[PDB]
Amino acid sequence: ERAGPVTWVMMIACVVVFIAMQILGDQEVMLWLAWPFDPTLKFEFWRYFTHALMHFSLMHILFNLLWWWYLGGAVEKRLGSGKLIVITLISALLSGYVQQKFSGPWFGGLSGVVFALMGYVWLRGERDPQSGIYLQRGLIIFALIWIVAGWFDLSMANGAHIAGLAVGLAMAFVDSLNA
Amino acid sequence: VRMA
Repeated sequence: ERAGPVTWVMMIACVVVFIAMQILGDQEVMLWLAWPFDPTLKFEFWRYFTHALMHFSLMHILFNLLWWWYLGGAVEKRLGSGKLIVITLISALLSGYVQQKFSGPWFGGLSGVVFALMGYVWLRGERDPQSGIYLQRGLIIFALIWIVAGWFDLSMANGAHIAGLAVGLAMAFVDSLNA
Repeated sequence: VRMA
């Protein structure tokens, strides 16, 4: 089956944070968890990652935790918890970095981590089938529909979207060199 | 706010 402790701890973290957003309001939690909006804040190191935990609607957190539990679960089960931790930490850091550049510091959501998992699971399952991981054609369809819809603003954090994807592809490429 |  699928139930890794990293998978579930991320799901719980996200839900705990989202409960807090509901009691305190978004901005209040945003003021503490969002990417540093002022260089003076730059040594508040949690912020480079914590933006990933914030969600701005129930639909967003469910949809994201679905993808996370599905693709995240698969990575933890087949490749270990350490691999899931690293993809998570790198993609959260890098998609937030790019996202801040694209449109400043007010954003959140696990969807950059998710696009990194999509990138990773797909390329890894392509170049390296024995990993026991793969992304289906229907889901890479929807992923592609999902990015470009963010371009055309019908998925708002585009730098996050494209950043995360890139990160997952690159790491899967690296990991698929090694066998 | 943009949503990732």
